Formats: sequence, structure tokens, C-alpha cells
Amino acid sequence: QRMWWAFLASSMVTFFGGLFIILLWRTLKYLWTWMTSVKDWAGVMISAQTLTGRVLVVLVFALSIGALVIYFIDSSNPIESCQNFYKDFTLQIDMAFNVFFLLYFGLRFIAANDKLWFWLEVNSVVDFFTVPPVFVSVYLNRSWLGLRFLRALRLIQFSEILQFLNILKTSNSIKLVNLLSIFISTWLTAAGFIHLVENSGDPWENFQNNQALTYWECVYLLMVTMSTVGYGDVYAKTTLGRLFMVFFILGGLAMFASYVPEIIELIGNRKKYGGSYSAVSGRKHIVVCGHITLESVSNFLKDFLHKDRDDVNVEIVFLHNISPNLELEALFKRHFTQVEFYQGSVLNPHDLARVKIESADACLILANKYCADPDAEDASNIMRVISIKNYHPKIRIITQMLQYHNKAHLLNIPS
Amino acid sequence: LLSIFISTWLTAAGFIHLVENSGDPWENFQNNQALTYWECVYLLMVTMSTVGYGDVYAKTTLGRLFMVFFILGGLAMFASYVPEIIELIGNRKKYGGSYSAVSGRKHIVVCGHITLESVSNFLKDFLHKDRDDVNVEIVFLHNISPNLELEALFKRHFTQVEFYQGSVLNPHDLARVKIESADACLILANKYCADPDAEDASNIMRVISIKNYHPKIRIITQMLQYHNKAHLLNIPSWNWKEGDDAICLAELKLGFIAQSCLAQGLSTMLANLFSMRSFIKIEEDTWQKYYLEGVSNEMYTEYLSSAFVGLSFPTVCELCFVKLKLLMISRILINPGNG
Amino acid sequence: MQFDTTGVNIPIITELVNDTNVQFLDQDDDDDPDTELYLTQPFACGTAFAVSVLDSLMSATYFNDNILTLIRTLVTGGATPELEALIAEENALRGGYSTPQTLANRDRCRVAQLALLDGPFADLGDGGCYGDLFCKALKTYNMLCFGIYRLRDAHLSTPSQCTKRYVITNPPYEFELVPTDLIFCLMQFD
Ligand SMILES: CC(C)CCC[C@@H](C)[C@H]1CC[C@H]2[C@@H]3CC=C4C[C@@H](O)CC[C@]4(C)[C@H]3CC[C@]12C
Ligand SMILES: CC(C)CCC[C@@H](C)[C@H]1CC[C@H]2[C@@H]3CC=C4C[C@@H](O)CC[C@]4(C)[C@H]3CC[C@]12C
Ligand SMILES: CC(C)CCC[C@@H](C)[C@H]1CC[C@H]2[C@@H]3CC=C4C[C@@H](O)CC[C@]4(C)[C@H]3CC[C@]12C
Ligand SMILES: CC(C)CCC[C@@H](C)[C@H]1CC[C@H]2[C@@H]3CC=C4C[C@@H](O)CC[C@]4(C)[C@H]3CC[C@]12C
Ligand SMILES: [Ca+2]
Ligand SMILES: [Mg+2]
Ligand SMILES: [Mg+2]
Repeated sequence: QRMWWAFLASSMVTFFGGLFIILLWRTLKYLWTWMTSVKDWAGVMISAQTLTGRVLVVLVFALSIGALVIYFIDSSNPIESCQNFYKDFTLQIDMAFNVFFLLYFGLRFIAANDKLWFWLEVNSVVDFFTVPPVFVSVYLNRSWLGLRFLRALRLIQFSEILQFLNILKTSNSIKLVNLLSIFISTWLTAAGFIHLVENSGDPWENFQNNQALTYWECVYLLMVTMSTVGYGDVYAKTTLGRLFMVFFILGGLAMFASYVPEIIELIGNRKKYGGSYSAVSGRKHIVVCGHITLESVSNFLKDFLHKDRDDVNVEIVFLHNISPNLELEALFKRHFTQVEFYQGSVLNPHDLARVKIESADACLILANKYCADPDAEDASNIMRVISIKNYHPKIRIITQMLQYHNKAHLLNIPS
Repeated sequence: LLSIFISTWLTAAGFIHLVENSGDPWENFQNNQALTYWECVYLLMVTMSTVGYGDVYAKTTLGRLFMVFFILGGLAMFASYVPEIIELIGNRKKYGGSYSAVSGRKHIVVCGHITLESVSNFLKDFLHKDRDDVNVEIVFLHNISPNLELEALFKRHFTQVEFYQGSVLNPHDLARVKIESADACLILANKYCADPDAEDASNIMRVISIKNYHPKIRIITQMLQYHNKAHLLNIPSWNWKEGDDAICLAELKLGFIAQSCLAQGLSTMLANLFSMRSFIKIEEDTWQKYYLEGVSNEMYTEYLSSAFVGLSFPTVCELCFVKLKLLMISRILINPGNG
Repeated sequence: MQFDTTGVNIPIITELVNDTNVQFLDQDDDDDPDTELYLTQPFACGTAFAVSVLDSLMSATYFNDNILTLIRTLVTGGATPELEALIAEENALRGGYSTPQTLANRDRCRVAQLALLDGPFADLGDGGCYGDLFCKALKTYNMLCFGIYRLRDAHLSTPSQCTKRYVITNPPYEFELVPTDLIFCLMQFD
């Protein structure tokens, strides 16, 4: 007949029987009615501390991707089907992938501490809903596109497994990969839900609500919905699809409007003024650091690039940890061919080699005159001349101080 | 928020159901568009979410007027309520719950100033290969929830470390982390603080709370002065004879300086002996190669053999190093001369 | 500073609070913010010492109880628990009339730094039998060696004028020996 119910029934009875079986075990423990070694072996297999665990978790990554592509393949098939695994390539790989997933879930269940909280974990729920029905299908020699769309929720663990494999270390990239994985996973998962529910007819309507939709059409529908465009060229006509859409958009709109600005922020906010200064052959260049603001740079650049001074082939390379504003960038765009900017502190020898201070003709330091503490600004200039002489002592520093006793402190430097 | 949102959603949907279902008197009731209540509910959720599918809408002019006068309130209500409800649901305690005491395995508890670099510098020295294999687990306890980088460090040393959020000044938290069943408590002090007496005071209160809960535990802590050692001694169960540690960073630094002040180099000579440093090797013979040959040594305690303990300890000094290829140094006894 | 010599050879030791400030102390070194404090030059010379190297003491004192006792009695001058109790009761060390048991508190095997170029142990200064060197130290005065405080360019053939010495902990048996050397040794208590 149309044996669709057996897959959902098998997944549900495995899930709820493990949940009920776990509760029964707790009752037996009450009133007296090597496990650690196999558990922490499973733990070091789950974590990427060993080479075996590393190849295991990269295989989990790769075969989750592969099962997702297999679902994207089988989405173009009819809903109910009759297929022999030996006879056709379909389900030949998916079977092996779900065998591996069953093994991986077994390892994770051994490694887990609290059985009920492990059972109530989304990465376990996706296993409970995906690995039974493919075995049910390959036993029954039939096929139903059941909850095979749930395999996109295996993308939810990409940030965790890259944290295991040490590719993700910094907080920006960790939050970025988390947001991307969560967004893409829930987009594809709810689109597969709408594909199944919309494609299948409605029992009250006697399955006359089976609107012919592709998975990519449902994907486009959900991106229109989460972006709140609402074209209405294609929508949900089944009442189960409409109910899922109503219950979806409450989460989905808040998720979209809080995630997509954050992802757009985390991508592209980079270092625009990094990189090295090319030392032009046959032309000296100077380096200017210190208190660098718009009016100070302008008052320096007019005196340095004035017609009355003899023509200067020397270029000017700035160095300042604060990225400049738009007006300072416009000043640089004005004196484009003569000045370059490079972001960075002067207290980094990598920055000093980046601006080529050893190949530079003379370093200059501009002190902040109008400061609230004439000893603290003095101290900052002290530390700057210290760092430049620490990197390369064979350079000429032209600086400006604020008192006379600080001249002796400058003289304290050996070079 | 839930009650107000659900109430006004269902109420305005019922309004649209009545008005839309009933025809229009000007149209002689020819505007009676056949709609169900759940269809109107779906319509209003589409409208409040600003999707606007247009598969089903209001065709009566009274329904259209109500929709126009509705959406002014409804959109602001939706966009100010649904983010708030989504915030209030789910922002929970992810690092609560108890620490399962693994049988046949001791565990320690580490609290105090806990940040990413401090935890990393502690964990490399604690989990280093040069140290003997340790089955002891590490249970942290800190009231601030960690950031993503500290969580990534925990995911790195997953099987060896666990985290549990909470202050140390709560005996429920202490029973939660099983400090009575813990082997030894550790307290990491914030070195770089704006007030070396206030950070000292916080460490004082932490050792006070741990000894108030369970006085039979070994506390290894670090202070910032020398007079605070007397304040630690003020605690009744803070006894030097029983195993305990009260490191005084400033006092130790001054002692190392005053020892190198007569034997230049001895400060770093001692300080290299406690970072567990594996034998790294560089190709060329600089000073760094012969110095990493130095820093690969650490300090270990080994029970003497019956030969070694037997006869004279001063006699067993000579040729001890060559026989075991080790450096040999019932109380504090260095240079044994004259079990 | 300069004198009727220069002041670069003057042995100083400065505390630090930033590990990332240690590059400013010297000039003849490949300074690097990635190079750790144990690996950089002036800490290895011993002229710089920050407090942040004591984080490993927590793990050390956990893994052996005797480590803090040993470091205290080697470093601050033998803090006996009687001295700690007298500190907690008085907050000022006092003086007392000596006795033979009081004069038996001279028996701390003292730290010292001796020269290898001149002295009763200078009879070899060009060997490589560092093992025989410390065995001669044993059979002479039970002088426990620690390690060689050799100059930085003392392992070079190109003669420089750098008097900055760096420590080496636990030299093996087959470790060489230049005569221009200072040694970390402990003779018996006075
Ligand atoms: C947790 C699980 C067990 C609950 C899921 C409900 C499933 C197992 C039950 C509820 C209603 C049931 C169906 C009701 C009537 C049909 C038609 C009949 O000719 C064969 C049995 C069949 C196909 C039943 C078997 C599967 C079924 C869908
Ligand atoms: C469904 C469950 C029970 C599957 C468990 C499979 C068990 C029986 C087998 C598969 C691989 C095995 C492990 C292989 C090697 C490790 C490390 C070794 O130094 C001691 C035994 C230990 C720790 C074994 C424990 C038992 C083990 C985990
Ligand atoms: C899934 C949950 C959360 C939403 C509630 C949906 C279920 C319980 C309700 C809402 C609409 C209902 C349908 C209303 C009309 C007919 C009546 C009768 O012929 C039984 C089947 C059928 C088709 C009902 C099946 C049960 C039903 C689908
Ligand atoms: C309810 C309030 C706030 C909105 C104003 C609506 C009322 C006052 C107005 C706007 C449109 C009007 C309709 C305009 C066209 C015809 C004209 C004549 O045949 C009387 C009935 C009828 C059908 C009118 C009834 C009164 C009316 C419904
Ligand atoms: Ca330097
Ligand atoms: Mg240029
Ligand atoms: Mg554990």
C-alpha cells in the first residue's frame, strides 16, 4: 500500500522508547532495585585530541555534507517510491553514511554524562529522525521522502567541530561561523519542511492540496518570507503549510533581522590600511608617527611640500594605530603621490619593518601640544623614541618634547 | 507580553472574520468574502510580520479600513514585542548543573580571577607531557559566563576540564561543584589590578568562604603582599602543618631578586625550573640552543632507593648524578652533607 | 653612563609588570612580541624578571607539597614555622641572645657564584668533562654545582666585547667549558 507511516513511527518509537527506557533505568537505580575508561575513550574520540578523533570528526563533517547533497538529489524524486538498494545507486551511499552516523551517535551517547539531556539535544534528535527511516526503506525496498530534510541540521555543529580542530580560534570568526551555520541550517530545514508538507496533499482535502513545488522553490519562498518581501507568486496553500508559516515567521524574522546585519558587520570590517610600504629605489622616504590628527597633518604637509623649499623627492610614510577619518583620508587623496598611510602602532617591530623604517631616511615624531597631562604625553613620546631606537638605533629621529628635563631622558637612550 | 500579543492577534482576527464574512450594505452584502477564522488568523500574522502575500486580503471596505487602522498599532507592537519575547525565552543558565564526581578519580577546583590567558597559561603547565600523567580533572567555578574563546579552550581540553558558572561564596555552588569530594581547591589571583589591597581582599573572602563550607580541604592560593599571609593564618582551618599553599607573588619575586642580587642569573634559573618545558631543538648553535638545553629541566620529587636512603645521605651524594643521569638536591634538606 | 669604564657592563636587575616591555631593555637582540619571556634575551641573561613567570607555581605546588617549602627555605632565608609564628605574633623580627643551638642556625648551605678562570677549581678550564668537574667539586668541598653562567658569545670564534652572560640549567656530563666562566655552585654552610 502507501507505507509512509512506518518511517515516522519507527523514528518516534526509537526516540520515545529511549526516553521512556532511560526513565525506567532511573527507577531501578532507586531503592537498590571500566565504564569510566570506555566513556573517556569515547570522549577523546569525540574531541579532536587524537589523530583517530580528528579523522573521525572530519569524516562527520564530510558525510553530513554528503547526506545533505543526497537529500538535495532525492528531493526531485516523487514522494512515495519503490526502490531496491542493490538494484540502483540510490540509497547505496546514504545507507553507509547513516551507518556511520549511527556509530557516531553511539560514540556520543557513550561519551555523554546525562542521558536525558543527551536525548533532549538537537544533534541527537536529528539522528533519531534520520538514521531509522533509511534502514526502514532499505528493508522494505521502498522509498519515502520523509524527514530527510532534517539532515541540514547537521550543519549546526560546524562551529563546534572547527573549535575541536582549532581552525576557529578568534571570537569574531567563531561568532561568524556560528551565525552562518545556524542561519543556513534553519533556512534549509524549514524549506524542506515546507517542501514535504506543501508537496503532500491534505487528508481533510483528500490530498487535493498537493501544490507542485520544488525544494529550491520552497527555498526561494522562505528567503522571500524571512526578508519580509512577500511576493505572493508562490505561497503555502495547504493549511498545515500555512500553520507552519505562521509559527515560523515569529522566530524567523527576529532571527533574520538580528543575524544578517551581524554577519554583514563581521564580514568585511577588516584592516584597510595594513600591508607593507614598497621602498622606492633611488628615492628616500621619511616616517612620521606620534600625535596625528587632521590639522596637525595639514600644518605639517604645507610646510613640508611648500614651493619655497627645494623640490623634495622624499616620500612621507605615516604610521598611526587609529584609522583616519574621512577628512584625513581626503587629505591623503589630495597629496596621493607624495604621502602614504599605514595603520599601526610604533611599538611593534613588525610594524616598523612593515613601514621600512630601517630603509627610511629619517623618523619624525609629532607630539600632542594640547594635552591634559604634559608629563603623560611626554611619557608617550619617550616610549615612542625608545621603541624606534630599540628596533633600529642607526636612524635619525626628529622629535618634539614638552619640557627641558625630558631632554636628559632622551639622552639616556644609548643611540 | 505573550498574553497581550496573543489576545490582540486573536481579537483582531475575529473582527476581520466577522466584518469580512458579512457583506457590505452599500454593496448589498456582495462583499461577503468566504473566509474562515483560521484564515483570518493567518492573514493577520502575515500582516503583522509585514510579509504581505496577497493570496487572501480584505475586500470589504470596512475590513480594509480596519486593516489600515490596525497596522499602525500592530506593526509597532509586533516589532517591539516579538524580539522581547524571543529574548526573555531562552536566555538561561547554560553552565549550571552539578559536577558528577567520577569514582576512582580525584578532581580539583579552580576559582578566582579566571580569564582566557590565565586559563591557558595554567592549563599548559597543568596538562604538560613532562608532568606525570594526571587522571585528576579540573572543575572551574566563576560567576561570569565565559566568552567564546574560553569556551573554545574548554572544547579543546574537553575530556580533562569542565566549567560550572557560579560564585565561590555560595555553599550551594560549592556542593554543586563537589568541593568536599574535590582533591584540592586552587585560587588564581588577578596580578594586574588597580588596587592591590582590594584584589587581596577578594582573595581573602574567597579563602574564607571555602574554609567556611569545608575546612578539611587543601587550598592553594596566591596573595599579593606578605602581611596578608598573617590574615590567611587568621582562619582556624588554614593550618601550615596540614597540606595548604599560600603563594605570595610579591614576596617570591623579591626573594628571587635578592637571591640573584648575590648570584646573578639565579632568579631565571629558578623560574625556568617550574614551567614544564619540553625539549625543543633548533638547528644552528646560537646561545638559544644551549639555553633551551637549560630550560628543559624542571624540579621533581623521587623517593630514594634502599641503597640511596641506606648508609650516608652525604655519601650517596657523590656519583648519584652520573648513575641515574639526574640532578639530585625528614625535613627541608639541601646539600646533604655531615626514608 | 661612563666612568674613567662604560656602564653597559654594570649588572642590574629590573622588575617588570608587562612581559611585552622586555624588548626595550636591550638592543643587541632580535626583538619580537611573539617570543615569550622565557625565550627572550634579557630574561635569559637574568637582568629582567617579571612576576608573570610564577603562574606555573600553582601547578607545581599542587603536584608536590614540598615545592613551596623548598623555594621559601632556599629563597627568603629559611623561613621556619617558628619564624612564621613569631612574625604573626610580632610583625617585627627581634634579636636574642645566642646559644649553641642558636649558633647551629648558621647551617644553611649557602648559594654562591664562583669564577672558573681563577681559583682552586681553575686547574681545568678547557675540558668538556663537566661531569668530572662537578665530581671534583664534590670530592673537594661537596660543592653542588647548578649550571654554567656562560657569556653569550663565548660559544663563538669571532671575538666580540659582549659581557652579557646567560644561564644554562643542568649541563650534561659531556658539556664543554671555557675558562672565562662563572659557575652557579653551593658550598657547605659556614
Ligand atoms: C508514536 C507513533 C506510534 C504514533 C504515530 C501514529 C501512526 C503509527 C498511526 C496513527 C493512525 C494510523 C493509521 C490509521 C489507518 C491506516 C489505514 C489502514 O488501512 C492500515 C493502517 C493505517 C495505515 C494506520 C497505521 C499508522 C497510523 C498512521
Ligand atoms: C554499543 C557500544 C557498547 C559499542 C562499544 C564498542 C566497545 C566494546 C569497544 C569498541 C572499541 C573499544 C576500545 C578500543 C581500545 C580502547 C583503548 C585501550 O587502551 C583500552 C580499551 C579501549 C578503551 C576499548 C574499550 C571497548 C571498545 C570501546
Ligand atoms: C499539529 C497541531 C499543533 C495543530 C492542530 C492540528 C489538528 C489537531 C487539527 C486542526 C484541524 C483538524 C481537522 C479539522 C477537519 C477534519 C474533521 C474530521 O474529518 C477529522 C479530520 C480533519 C481533517 C481534522 C483533523 C485534526 C486537525 C488537523
Ligand atoms: C466607522 C467610522 C469610523 C468610519 C466612517 C464610515 C461611515 C460613516 C461612512 C464611510 C462610507 C459611507 C457609505 C458611502 C456610500 C453609501 C451612501 C448611501 O447609500 C448611504 C449608505 C452608504 C453605504 C454610506 C454609509 C455611511 C458610510 C459607511
Ligand atoms: Ca632589545
Ligand atoms: Mg606611492
Ligand atoms: Mg567530563
